[PDB]
Amino acid sequence: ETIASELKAIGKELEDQKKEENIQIAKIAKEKFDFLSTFKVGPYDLIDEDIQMKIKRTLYSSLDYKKENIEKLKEILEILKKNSEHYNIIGRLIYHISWGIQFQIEQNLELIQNGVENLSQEESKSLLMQIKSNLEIKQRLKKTLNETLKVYNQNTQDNEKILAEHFNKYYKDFDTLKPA
Amino acid sequence: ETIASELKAIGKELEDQKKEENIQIAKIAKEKFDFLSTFKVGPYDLIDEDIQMKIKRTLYSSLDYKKENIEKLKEILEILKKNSEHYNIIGRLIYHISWGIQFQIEQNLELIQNGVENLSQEESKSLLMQIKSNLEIKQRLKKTLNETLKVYNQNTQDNEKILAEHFNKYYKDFDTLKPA
Repeated sequence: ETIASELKAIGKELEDQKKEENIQIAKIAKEKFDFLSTFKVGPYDLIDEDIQMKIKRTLYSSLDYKKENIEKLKEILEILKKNSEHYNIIGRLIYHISWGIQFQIEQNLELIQNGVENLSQEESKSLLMQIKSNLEIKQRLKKTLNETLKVYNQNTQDNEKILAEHFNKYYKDFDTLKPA
Repeated sequence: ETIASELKAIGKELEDQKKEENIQIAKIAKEKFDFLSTFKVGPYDLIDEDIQMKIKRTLYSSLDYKKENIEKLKEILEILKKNSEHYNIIGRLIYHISWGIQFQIEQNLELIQNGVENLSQEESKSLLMQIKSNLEIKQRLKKTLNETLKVYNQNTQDNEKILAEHFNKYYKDFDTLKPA
């Protein structure tokens, strides 16, 4: 106390975030653009529903459950998936970060659900700090995926510009063609 | 004579080219990757079978009837089609150049089929020159589409490189994320 009051309030906050994401994720599954349900890094990779749920929670939250952004992320991952050298860095985002955050959050929610009374003044202090660090990461990631989408959108746009300048250079007439 | 011998020979050559392209085009329609059959520049554009045939002859010849290249051209045109500002330059390639070449070739084949005897020494000289100029253009274009495909392949490759360096920069760990 009053860390016990702070913890119960931040626990209720996290449980609300979880309830709204459960609803928002359910609609994406019906609207049939839940790519993470079928997403494999390698080819012969097995998919666990519980692990995927946590990944969906992180990735669809950071993209504000927007179909446009969710599809664009699918496209980005599909591009990198082509080269087996990118398999590790995809896993860093999908597992270590996206699943990792939710895994820590579940553990933190459980300590609150178990009872804040069963925790010492030092344990209570650390739990509040940990929750705040995880919530900060959940935002850090959101701001990173935004930059990722900006990088992908910029490249798409640049490709159109380059193709257009090439077309205007060479296809103006018969005389603008490359020599035989 | 012997321009009459040269013309009858170059006419037979053009008729063989036409016969082999007719076969090669027929197989593309069976293997269901003949995008030009359904290709519109604008949205409400009407498609003429005879005009399209000539476009198919030029474009599928230049790409050596390769499915990979034919699909890549479809992708390039689809990208530029998004902006109405690129509608004119697409038409320069599709109609003025691709249909235009075949239209001139048909006229040249007809003058040979009509009879080289019904042509003066000056008309015979000009027809041979014209045929050679058109055959040179058919090569000029082939060497341009090759560069077009190289530009598109380079852009695709550059996009993979950029996305990879972005991923390794920001998704290495939790600490490599963008701070708030």
